[PDB]
Amino acid sequence: TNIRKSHPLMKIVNNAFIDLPAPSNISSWWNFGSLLGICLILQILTGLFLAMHY
Amino acid sequence: TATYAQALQSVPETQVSQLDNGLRVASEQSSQPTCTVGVWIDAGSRYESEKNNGAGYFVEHLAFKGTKNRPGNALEKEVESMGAHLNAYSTREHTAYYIKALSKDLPKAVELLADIVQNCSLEDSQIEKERDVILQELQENDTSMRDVVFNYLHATAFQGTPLAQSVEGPSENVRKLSRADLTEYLSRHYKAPRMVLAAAGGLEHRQLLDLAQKHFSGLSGTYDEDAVPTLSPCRFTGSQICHREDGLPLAHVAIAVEGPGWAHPDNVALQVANAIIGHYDCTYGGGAHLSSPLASIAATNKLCQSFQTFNICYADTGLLGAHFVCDHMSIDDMMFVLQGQWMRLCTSATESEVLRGKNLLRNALVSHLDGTTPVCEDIGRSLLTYGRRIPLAEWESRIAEVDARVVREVCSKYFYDQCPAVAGFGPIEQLPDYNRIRSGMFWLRF
Amino acid sequence: MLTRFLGPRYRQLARNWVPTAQLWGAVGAVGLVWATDWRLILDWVPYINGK
Amino acid sequence: WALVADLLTLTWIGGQPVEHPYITIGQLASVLYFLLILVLMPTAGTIENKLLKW
Amino acid sequence: SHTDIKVPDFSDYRRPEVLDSTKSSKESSEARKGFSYLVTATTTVGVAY
Amino acid sequence: VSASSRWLEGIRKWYYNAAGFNKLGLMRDDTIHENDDVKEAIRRLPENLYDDRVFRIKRALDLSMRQQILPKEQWTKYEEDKSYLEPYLKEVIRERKEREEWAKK
Amino acid sequence: VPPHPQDLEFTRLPNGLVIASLENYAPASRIGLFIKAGSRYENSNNLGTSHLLRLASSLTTKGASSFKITRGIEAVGGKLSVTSTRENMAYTVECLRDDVDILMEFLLNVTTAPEFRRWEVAALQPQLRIDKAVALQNPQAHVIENLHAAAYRNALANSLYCPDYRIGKVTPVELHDYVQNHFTSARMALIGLGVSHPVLKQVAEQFLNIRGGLGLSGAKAKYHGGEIREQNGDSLVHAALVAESAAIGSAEANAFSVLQHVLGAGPHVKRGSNATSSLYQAVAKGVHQPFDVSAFNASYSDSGLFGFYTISQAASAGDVIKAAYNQVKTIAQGNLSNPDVQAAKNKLKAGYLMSVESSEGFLDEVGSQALAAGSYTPPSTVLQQIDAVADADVINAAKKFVSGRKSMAASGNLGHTPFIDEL
Amino acid sequence: KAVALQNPQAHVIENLHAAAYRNALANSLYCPDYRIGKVTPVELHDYVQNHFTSARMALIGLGVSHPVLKQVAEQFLNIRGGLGLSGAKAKYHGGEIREQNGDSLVHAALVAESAAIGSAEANAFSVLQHVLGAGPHVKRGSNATS
Amino acid sequence: MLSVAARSGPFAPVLSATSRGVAGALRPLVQAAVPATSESPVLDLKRSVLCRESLRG
Repeated sequence: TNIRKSHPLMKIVNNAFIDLPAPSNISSWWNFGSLLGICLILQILTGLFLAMHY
Repeated sequence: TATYAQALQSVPETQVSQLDNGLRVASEQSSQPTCTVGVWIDAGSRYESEKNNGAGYFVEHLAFKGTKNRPGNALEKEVESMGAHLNAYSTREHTAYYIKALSKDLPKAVELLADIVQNCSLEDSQIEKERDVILQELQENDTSMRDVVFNYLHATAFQGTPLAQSVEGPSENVRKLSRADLTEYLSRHYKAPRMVLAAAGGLEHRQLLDLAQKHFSGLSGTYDEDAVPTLSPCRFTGSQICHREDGLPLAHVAIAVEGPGWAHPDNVALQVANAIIGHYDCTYGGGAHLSSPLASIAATNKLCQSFQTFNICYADTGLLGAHFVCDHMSIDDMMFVLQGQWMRLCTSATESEVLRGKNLLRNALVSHLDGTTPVCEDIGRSLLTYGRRIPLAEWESRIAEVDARVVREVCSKYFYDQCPAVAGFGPIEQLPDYNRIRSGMFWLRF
Repeated sequence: MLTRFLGPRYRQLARNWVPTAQLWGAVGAVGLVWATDWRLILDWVPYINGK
Repeated sequence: WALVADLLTLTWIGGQPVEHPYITIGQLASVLYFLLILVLMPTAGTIENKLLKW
Repeated sequence: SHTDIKVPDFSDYRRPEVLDSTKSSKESSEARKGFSYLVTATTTVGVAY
Repeated sequence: VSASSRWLEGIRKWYYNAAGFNKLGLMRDDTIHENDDVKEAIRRLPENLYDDRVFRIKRALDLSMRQQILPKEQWTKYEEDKSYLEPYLKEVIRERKEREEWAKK
Repeated sequence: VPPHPQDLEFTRLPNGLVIASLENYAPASRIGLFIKAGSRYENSNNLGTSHLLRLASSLTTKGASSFKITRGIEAVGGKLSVTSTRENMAYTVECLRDDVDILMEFLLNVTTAPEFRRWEVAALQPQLRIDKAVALQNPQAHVIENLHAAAYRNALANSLYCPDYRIGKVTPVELHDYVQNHFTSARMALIGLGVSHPVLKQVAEQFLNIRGGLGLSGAKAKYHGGEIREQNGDSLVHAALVAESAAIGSAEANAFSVLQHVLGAGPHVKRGSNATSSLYQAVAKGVHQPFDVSAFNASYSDSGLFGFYTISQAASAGDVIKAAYNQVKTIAQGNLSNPDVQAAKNKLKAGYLMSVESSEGFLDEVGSQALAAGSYTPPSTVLQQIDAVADADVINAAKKFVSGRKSMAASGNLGHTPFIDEL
Repeated sequence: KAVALQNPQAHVIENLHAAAYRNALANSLYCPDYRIGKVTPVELHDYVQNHFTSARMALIGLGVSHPVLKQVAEQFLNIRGGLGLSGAKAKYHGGEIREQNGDSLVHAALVAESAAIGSAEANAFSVLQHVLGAGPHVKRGSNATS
Repeated sequence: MLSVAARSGPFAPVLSATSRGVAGALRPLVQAAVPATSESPVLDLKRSVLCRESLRG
């Protein structure tokens, strides 16, 4: 059947941000989790480039 | 009204007597119109060698098939005709033949028992007919997983000892055993000082004695002397025997540590802890609310179809453990929980639960000693294994003495960090590895 | 609402684990002491006076 | 929101020198932060239950 | 017929304290455990150092 | 009975309206936080109540989504608020405490 | 030298209830409440209700929750068991004598204050299936259940086990109704072992005064006849052949009981030839290899079934059944001895005496007697009763079976099992 | 089997036949439950070998030609080594079978031995069937002629 | 001699709290494990015979 569902890697992705059952309910206050994630990679990404010189 | 305590003092004292022979004739009179009489012999399979093995079992098959005075079929005709019941059994250390009969029939009952016990007409035609029968029995016994697992458990626990052997013997012995082989076994074993004439019911001990002298007179009189061995202790090994067979639908597992044996006072406490773990079967009413954590967790998570603790006693040794039946994917969990309970009891038995276990035992004992048969069997066995008959009042006293400290002390001695004897049959892919079963026999917090 | 854990059984349970909890503290004591070479404590121990 | 506001006060204070008004008001916001969490919110909860017949 | 199943002789592998069918393994259980546990005790002590 | 009871009752009716779940068509017991005791009681509800309870909650989640509310007419009037779950929960608590007493002995 | 025994004490309260007690100075106590609530009381709209009931002896009551019933009883190492037959339900309780009060209370609660809560009942339904599966693994049970469904059109045709279509469908209201209309004073008896009459009678007058059910031990079993067949492949064919005989307690019943022992019931000797068994010898003669045969004798409040039961190889069914029948026929035709009726007599009498040797059996005999006869008959008079069976009565019993409309149930590979038509 | 037995008629007619005959015709069109999973390939081989033979066979063609059929028959359907007659012989017996259910509707069939197909008595039964009444002729009718 | 059940023959089921469930009336099987070849399970989707609450010292 469907690859997204059974591939040992995608399963994760799929069950983490694709098929995951979520409340129809959650509002803007729920966006901060993903923004924290974005803040993290951003600090990692720019932070790295800063270390190639600092 | 009469208290429980008082009620124990009311139980008539078992009467003992000895013939100038070695035959101990013991009885317990009651007012019943019925009774049970019999011979308990210190003959088993723990007494046999690798080639005699199956001997006693073979003799039982011949026992009621003809004596010298009562040929081929007459003995039955007599028992049946008076409405009596003739039965027999053999374990690894004991052999019995007993009759259930109307009290007045006590005379003939005994006269018959004696005849069977001494004049066994092992006629070739029959010794031959019995071999196709015993062979058949083995074939059916093979379908009883439970019987197979305890045989396996013995086989490994007692590796290299006679106690390793099964009662019925191996098929090769069943087909090769000679009359000479049987004759020898009887003479070596069925002799006065190793057998007890027991009875329970409406009889007077005098009567019993009269009869013991009347029909059992003339065994070890001009006998005793040379060729009478003692039993050598049996080494317990602590190992595993896994018979893997995915064709069966439920797995049987039997684990045990080495027990002390018959005479050890430690048995009472061991029996109380067992009672706390108890048993379970899928038809038990009350699952989740059961007292035993094993049973309750077992029932709630459907971790098995049944389980039972046990304490099999042999002279100086024994098997102490539990047996269970479960689905292929539950063996691990079941093992974990069972072990968890032993450990818990070893390290932290609470006081309340020990009273339950005690109460369970008093109820089991008293409930078991109900009716002539069980009592006669208790007289006969007790004399063979205690030399005395232990009055309920004393067992109560012994039970009474157990409290929590005793439980966690006595359980620790036998269970804590000891090597189990493990026997597995069925779809046992998930039966834990021995190392891991052994690791579950102690715990790192303690 | 820790009253759920207050009764005879629980009291028996606590006594049963006392020797164990005591011994586990003996292990942690010596454990830190030895691992930091506790000058203060170790001076009392015969043969471990490496000064 | 008192808790939020009280943190905003704490932010403000921490950005000011340890002098005049600021000391004692800074010490007030402190006790408050702890009173609001350790005692006022738990109590309000019990009262709101009581008010619902719960 | 499952009664023909005897456990193979292990004498070839058994510790000397457990060679006799005549005698209890209880007597030497301590010593046998003693031995193997001392081995791990010492190891941990080594790794610790 | 008198002014006194009415005052407490009206203080209660006031909080109720302020709590504001009734605006979402909910009922007091619908807002109860689900724990072990609560899960079991929800489980013991008979078919009808359990069905109604799910639809109520669905109506609300749906509203809380688009952040709308029910017309005033359809709010759930105090008084008219059925504590359907209460008796079940009380019995579930009453059962547990019995095990808990038993566990002390 | 035991003390002289007590006498059983018996009392009929004017409301119908019976009380019986014996003070065996036993260390344990046995209390049982017997009720005419057996499966024959179910009707076509509520089958299996008394099974589910039989299984709910520990659901919550008023004044005792499930958990308490379980923990309370195991705390003293007591037992609570419920046992049924097509006529009675029998709740028995056991424990050491210092604990009868707590066990008596629990008993009263299970039998008189059951709550049957929706969710506890729902949780319990699957147990019917487990319970039935475990029983039906003995071929006899399906057979005897078919035997009865074939023999009667009524009441006694009901089975001890819930029909499969009813598993999961019995309702708490049906349980309430079954108890209300069957667990009443006039259909009840309270038997005590190790307790005292005044305590029993006190308990009875305080808690067992309930009346508002129905009356007689009958809808009335209509005997019908006909047979039921279940193809199987079990290697062994199981079969039972029966006719209407006599109601329990009537004098004809003891004739059947004796006939049963002439023909032959269970074995008396471990692995014997069964020399004194007319049936086993008669089949032996014409059949050489695996088989068992036994006379069968069920007796109820208003009817009874008598015949025999055979287990044989799929190909020997016909021969085993035919020979077995012919042997009864022989006794019906008058070819019965005197030392035979005597031996049978001695097997019956001794068997009875042995049957009430333990407490479990004494209490059950006493309980059932109380329920079927409203009295207690001592062993000496039962022996006298058997003793009054005459050779011709036994011959007549045999005669009645031969000429009466038959009932057969059989399961296995039936390819060689006769139809009735062909007997 | 589950799909067929969901029409009450099927269990009924299967019981009808098991009750009416002691033989052959008593067998059901569907496998007994105890046999599900137990029929063997050798049994299938044997069933075909002793029943799928020339003398127990007929080859019907629609839209084909006689010579092609007959050619096919003579080339591939010349197999004989089974049994012979259309019978072990159905012994009629009688008696009845009852299945408790709770279906709101009770389904029942009452029958007696009648006539073998093709015999003249069979057409009498066939006509009797229409006098008494078989299926409906009109969508939602009173069934006046029944 | 009432007690239809133990008058050996008809069926009697027993449900229990501590002990295992029973089915146990009268018919053969007894003189059948003798003319052998009588298997039986070894605990197939099952229970357990002889049952418990019978011990010793």
